[PDB]
Amino acid sequence: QANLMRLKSDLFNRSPMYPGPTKDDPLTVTLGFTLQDIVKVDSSTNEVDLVYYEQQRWKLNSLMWDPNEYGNITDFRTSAADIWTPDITAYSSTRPVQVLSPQIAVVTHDGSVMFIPAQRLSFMCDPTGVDSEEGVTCAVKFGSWVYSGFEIDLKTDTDQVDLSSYYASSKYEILSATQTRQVQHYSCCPEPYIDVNLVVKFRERR
Amino acid sequence: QANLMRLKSDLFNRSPMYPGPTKDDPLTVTLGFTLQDIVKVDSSTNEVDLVYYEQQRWKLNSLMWDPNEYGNITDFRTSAADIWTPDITAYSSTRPVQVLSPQIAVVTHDGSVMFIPAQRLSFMCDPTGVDSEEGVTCAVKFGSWVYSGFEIDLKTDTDQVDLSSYYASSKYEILSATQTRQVQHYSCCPEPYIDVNLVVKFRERR
Amino acid sequence: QANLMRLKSDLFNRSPMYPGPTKDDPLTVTLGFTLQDIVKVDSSTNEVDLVYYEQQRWKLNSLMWDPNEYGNITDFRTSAADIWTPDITAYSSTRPVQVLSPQIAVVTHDGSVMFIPAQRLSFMCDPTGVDSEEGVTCAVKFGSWVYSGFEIDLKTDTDQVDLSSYYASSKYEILSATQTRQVQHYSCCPEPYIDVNLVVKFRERR
Amino acid sequence: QANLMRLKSDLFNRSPMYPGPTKDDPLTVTLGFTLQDIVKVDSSTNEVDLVYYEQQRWKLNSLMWDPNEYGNITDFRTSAADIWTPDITAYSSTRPVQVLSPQIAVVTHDGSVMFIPAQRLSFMCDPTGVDSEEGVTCAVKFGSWVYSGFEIDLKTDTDQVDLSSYYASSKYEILSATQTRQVQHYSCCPEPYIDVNLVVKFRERR
Amino acid sequence: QANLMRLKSDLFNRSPMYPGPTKDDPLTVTLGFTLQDIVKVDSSTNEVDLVYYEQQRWKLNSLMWDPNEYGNITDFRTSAADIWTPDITAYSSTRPVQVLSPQIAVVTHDGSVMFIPAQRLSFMCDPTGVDSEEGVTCAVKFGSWVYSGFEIDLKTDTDQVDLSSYYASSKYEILSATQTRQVQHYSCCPEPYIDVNLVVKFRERRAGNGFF
Ligand SMILES: *[C@@H]1O[C@H](CO)[C@@H](O)[C@H](O)[C@H]1NC(C)=O
Ligand SMILES: *[C@@H]1O[C@H](CO)[C@@H](O)[C@H](O)[C@H]1NC(C)=O
Ligand SMILES: *[C@@H]1O[C@H](CO)[C@@H](O)[C@H](O)[C@H]1NC(C)=O
Ligand SMILES: *[C@@H]1O[C@H](CO)[C@@H](O)[C@H](O)[C@H]1NC(C)=O
Ligand SMILES: *[C@@H]1O[C@H](CO)[C@@H](O)[C@H](O)[C@H]1NC(C)=O
Ligand SMILES: CN1CCC[C@H]1c1cccnc1
Ligand SMILES: CN1CCC[C@H]1c1cccnc1
Ligand SMILES: CN1CCC[C@H]1c1cccnc1
Ligand SMILES: CN1CCC[C@H]1c1cccnc1
Ligand SMILES: CN1CCC[C@H]1c1cccnc1
Repeated sequence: QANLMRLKSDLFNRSPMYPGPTKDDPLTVTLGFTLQDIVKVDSSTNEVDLVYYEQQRWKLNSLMWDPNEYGNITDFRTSAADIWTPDITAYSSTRPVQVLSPQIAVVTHDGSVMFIPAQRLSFMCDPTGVDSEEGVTCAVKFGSWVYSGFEIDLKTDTDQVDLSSYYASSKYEILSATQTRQVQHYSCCPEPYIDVNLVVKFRERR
Repeated sequence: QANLMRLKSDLFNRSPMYPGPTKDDPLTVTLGFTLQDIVKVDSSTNEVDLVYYEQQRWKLNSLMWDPNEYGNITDFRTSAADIWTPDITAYSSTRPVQVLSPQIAVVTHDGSVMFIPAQRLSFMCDPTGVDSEEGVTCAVKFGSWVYSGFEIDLKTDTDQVDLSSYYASSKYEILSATQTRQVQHYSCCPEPYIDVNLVVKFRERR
Repeated sequence: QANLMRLKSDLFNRSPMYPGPTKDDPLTVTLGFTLQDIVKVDSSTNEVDLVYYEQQRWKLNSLMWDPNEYGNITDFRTSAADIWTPDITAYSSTRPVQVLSPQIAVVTHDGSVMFIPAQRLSFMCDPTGVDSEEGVTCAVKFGSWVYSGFEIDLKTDTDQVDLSSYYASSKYEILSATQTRQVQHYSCCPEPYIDVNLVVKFRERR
Repeated sequence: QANLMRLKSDLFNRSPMYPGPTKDDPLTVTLGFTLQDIVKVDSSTNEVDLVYYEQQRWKLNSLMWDPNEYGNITDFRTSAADIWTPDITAYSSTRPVQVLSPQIAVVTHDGSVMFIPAQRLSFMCDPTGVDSEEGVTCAVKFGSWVYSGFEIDLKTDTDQVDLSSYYASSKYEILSATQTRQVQHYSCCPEPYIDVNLVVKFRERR
Repeated sequence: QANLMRLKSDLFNRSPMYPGPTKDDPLTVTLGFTLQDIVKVDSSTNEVDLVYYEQQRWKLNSLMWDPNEYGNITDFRTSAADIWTPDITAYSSTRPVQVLSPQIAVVTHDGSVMFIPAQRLSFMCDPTGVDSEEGVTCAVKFGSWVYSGFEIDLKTDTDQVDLSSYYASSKYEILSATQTRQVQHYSCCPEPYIDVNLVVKFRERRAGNGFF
């Protein structure tokens, strides 16, 4: 307990908080999705509800320490409010995202952070034809709302969404699910913004 | 990180917070809407639900800095709680607005701020006839709740609402969408209040 | 900005906050309602939903200043959390009131405050007969929850509810709407409590 | 204002906050219910919704003062966050309780506190037969969640629930309503725990 | 009041807060469920809603005191925000858990804590066949979201869920309910994570219907 308390005090109580990335100190966030359930479709509003968890990974020099100086501590858990976290946002949500897991991240001695929020999302999706053999395809982009590609870049480790925890008795079966880096431009701003496009093809289970 | 931390400390930790505009130091806020979806209509209550984002821009002398003195930083992202923001309010809402994006603004060295909240709004609108060829027209005014035209003026850069991100598979198609500065008077107060009137004509998609 | 910052610091950062009215220092709050919409009726639960705004006015000696000493500032806007506000409560609500406007008040140099919260209220009301020519009458009392008439008195400037912003395409039309001071007694307490009784007669629009 | 400010500063800013009752310093809380409305019954889930207010009374030596020393102040209103309040909990709720009144208590010079929260509660209740002459009976226990009878005792002043403000046009009429102290054990804990059992018999209004 | 105020000040205002368990100082949390009601089933979304309370118990050396030095105080109630609490999470929830009881724990002089949150949970469960005699079986895992088995272990005192407070007029009757420690692995992480698997068999309360 003593060494960890000392480590946390040194990382968090001495300097001002990390002010986020800049054009001079850009950051790459690795994203990956684990899809748990397509919980419902609303054919009267063209909204669909997903439950998933989103693995986020990034690295900051300001979170580095030498384990020798702190009783061989190589990592620790801490409230996400203690650290900067990326503002990864769904671009076609129709309701605020609901948080289904504790807001706690794991920080490692090399300055790397792992944060894996479980979420329920309602997003824009037309489910007409979901009861057919061909099913339907829907898509939602996830990216920083406020940081361009000059401050936050994104990547995935694989373009295949993890389906190994998908609910076996869901009303919907997944035909395919991919997660792919894209570049986009917006009216507000001349700079490219980066997103990961989650594309899910599904149909009613036989 | 170092120069930005120094800049933020200088802008925010030395003076009291900006106390908002006054008759002596008035402020002009530029508004623009990007309409993403008419998500639903409730013909039993005459309420309609929109998802959009609202670009807000204003300029304060108290947020100016010389980039030379701060490692050539020309802008930065910061929590909207760190700065004053205008109290732009829908005048015919029937529920609290739901926030769909992070509360983070971009501040630029000339003292200009850009803040772009994504919102879901339920407002007063009679959808009778939406299933016809002619469709229906609805309107909602956005403006300061508490500041008259002597403290906050509004403008738009264009009268045309941005429809380039409108959801292509929405239940409703947009026939027209405009955003227009207006002056209004209220029983409480002799002074003019300024709003931007969002006027949307829509119908059920064919 | 400078003079206002100085004024706010002098009013709020020197003394403890105003502790509310007392039997020795009683307060009169002026109330007035502006009815915007009867949004829905639920005939299965006898609940009706109103959207309105409630103009509240009171005066404190502790909020007085001389404009000469503060750059001719005669009024200012400030967060309602900076000041004491009266605990005006609907007596037959069935849900928490939903807040539809920013929590910001206007303070004037004579010590007077104006605070105008927009609200959506569900309250107890039997709508049986609303679809007839005669319509139905409903009523809800607004008053302090915790302060008797010895600490908070209420008045209205007029007994006529302001209907000039009533939604023209509402499902319901207003036949009459009055706001009237009353005295009431409760089992807990021997002292009179004051309320303003909002009485609305309405029917389904032709 | 001056004397009250001084009294509040002396009661609240000098000592640490009251840490709650103990086996050495136990407390008796007096409870009483005022039933306003049975708002709805859900026969598909066996949940019923009540609106009531709950009068709570207790006495602390640490809230005593001599009125002579404080300009003859015999009582005052204060935010419930300034004081300890008992953790009175419904034992068969199905949703979080909704708060319908301001969180403000009245403290009197003898150290007694009166706090009267208005609440909407959904609780477990089978309404089958409510449309008959005999009606149905339902019950819910209210008590401390965490303090045994050695720290918190409860009493009522009467076993009759106050029905004098019951909504006259409710869908349901009340045949009887009682509030009765009970002692229980729970598997977690060896000590007796005290509750007040609210028993309501009702039927659909003729 | 005086001795307790002194005890709380000594436990909470002198050191930094307990930073949670570590591989060097692991912690075992005991869990047990008391099922109060299956409030509803949604056959169109395969979601079911439970109301229960979850007894959590753990022990920290940093919460120990000598009762002799504090007026013979052997335990006290305190806000759960004053102490570290384990991040026990349902693994197949479809909505945020709703809290139905005050967030207050009981701390005892040996450093043991008891915290018993009442909760309403919506979780993934197919109720097809609930209206039959055999009923349906559903399951939900509860465990730390972020701590592996090297930092947080779990146990139960019994594998039988407490059903003695189950609502007698519920729409659903419980046939059986068990709570069992399990080990699981996740894609993110090589380390084992521990959960307690809550398995409930239930059916509609129907006529005065027999269990065969
Ligand atoms: C940490 O690692 C060093 C180097 O191997 C070892 O000698 C020491 O015993 C360890 N210290 C602790 C506190 O585990
Ligand atoms: C700012 O720009 C100048 C060149 O235009 C460069 O020499 C200087 O090093 C820059 N400052 C920093 C901190 O990078
Ligand atoms: C206040 O009003 C007086 C009288 O007109 C004027 O001379 C003075 O300049 C004003 N003060 C400021 C700070 O504008
Ligand atoms: C309090 O009451 C005493 C007794 O009559 C009186 O003499 C004193 O002036 C009072 N003080 C105030 C502030 O009312
Ligand atoms: C504490 O315990 C001792 C031993 O039983 C007893 O004599 C004393 O009165 C107790 N109470 C205190 C210290 O308040
Ligand atoms: C890329 N974002 C999404 C839409 C607007 C844009 C943006 C840019 C800067 C600050 N806020 C929002
Ligand atoms: C312009 N607002 C709209 C209606 C009330 C008015 C207002 C004015 C001052 C303070 N609050 C609200
Ligand atoms: C006037 N209110 C309505 C009924 C209870 C009463 C009251 C009085 C004092 C403190 N809280 C509530
Ligand atoms: C008396 N309560 C009701 C059920 C559990 C119990 C309890 C006791 C101590 C801390 N939390 C809950
Ligand atoms: C065991 N957890 C649940 C799924 C991912 C994993 C995890 C690990 C670290 C931080 N958050 C979540």
